[PDB]
Amino acid sequence: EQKTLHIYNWTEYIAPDTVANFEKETGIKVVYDVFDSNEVLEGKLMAGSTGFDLVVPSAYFLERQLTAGVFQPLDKSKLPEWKNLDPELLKLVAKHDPDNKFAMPYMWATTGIGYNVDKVKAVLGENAPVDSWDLILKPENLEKLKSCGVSFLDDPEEVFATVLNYLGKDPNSTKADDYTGPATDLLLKLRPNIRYFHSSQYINDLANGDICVAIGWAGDVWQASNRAKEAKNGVNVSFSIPKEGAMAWFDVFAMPADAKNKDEAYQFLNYLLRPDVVAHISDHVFYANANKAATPLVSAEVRENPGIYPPADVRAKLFTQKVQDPKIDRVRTRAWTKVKSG
Ligand SMILES: [Cl-]
Repeated sequence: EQKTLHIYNWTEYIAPDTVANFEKETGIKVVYDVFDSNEVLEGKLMAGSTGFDLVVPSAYFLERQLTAGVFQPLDKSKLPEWKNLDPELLKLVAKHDPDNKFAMPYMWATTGIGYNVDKVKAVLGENAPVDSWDLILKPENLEKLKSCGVSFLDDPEEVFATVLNYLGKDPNSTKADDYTGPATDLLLKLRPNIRYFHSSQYINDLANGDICVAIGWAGDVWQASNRAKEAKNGVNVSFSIPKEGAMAWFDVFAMPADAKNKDEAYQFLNYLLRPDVVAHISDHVFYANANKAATPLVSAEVRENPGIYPPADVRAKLFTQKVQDPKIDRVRTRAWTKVKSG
């Protein structure tokens, strides 16, 4: 009569005592495993027989697998606190997961600009355009910021979509020439001023003062900012969702089709739906959760931060990723190699 539950989630994406609290309440043995690379997660899910009862993919990946039999539909009768989830956010996630059949939204954020407040102002002045992609996508600005250090993500899907939106095009353009032409043109003009393309080095580099501007995931940047504060190192890190808009994305809990410990998994999911549980997570990880009942319980410093919980005018400028034809996938990979070579 041992009860067990196997979970696979991102690093830095739960509160330190969430699992311990759940174990004390339920008597379930939780085996909590972490990944730091989306490629690692998706490769395991596609191979199957992962041994996980719960996993945390992107809503975008879930869309790609809706007919592949990777996941199983969630039994809402075992999730009595489902009503706490924000219907407005559920509708957006339903673009990827019709009728919210497979996924329980967990946390969500944007891809924006993380930056060192003091260094940016030293280089570009007090009126530096921190509210705009101009800060890092105007070559004249990036040339000045080069010495204090510029990082881009190593993700052509996010970066091309960001550049296309900045150029006034469909962020999800289906036209190959938009990628190989104007988007690559701008990226090649910026390239000489970019120190590196990497998925995670920018977090600690922002916190320690080694880079001054980065394309980054909001909550990871806010984590860096908090780490700098705790270190009492004088580094002031902030984050901007720029005025031209930005990519929004949603991390979700889902259940592999071969999950064994289904009752325990639903217990954990409904535990996450308790307002104080997920509010406590957001307090620790600096990400907005999808639970509207939880918002008033989140610490004021987090819920009042419009780069974590953006208001309606900002949300209306955000775009989400669409699935492309594989021809466009290959275009993006080829063009990204060209960009990075310079
Ligand atoms: Cl997503």
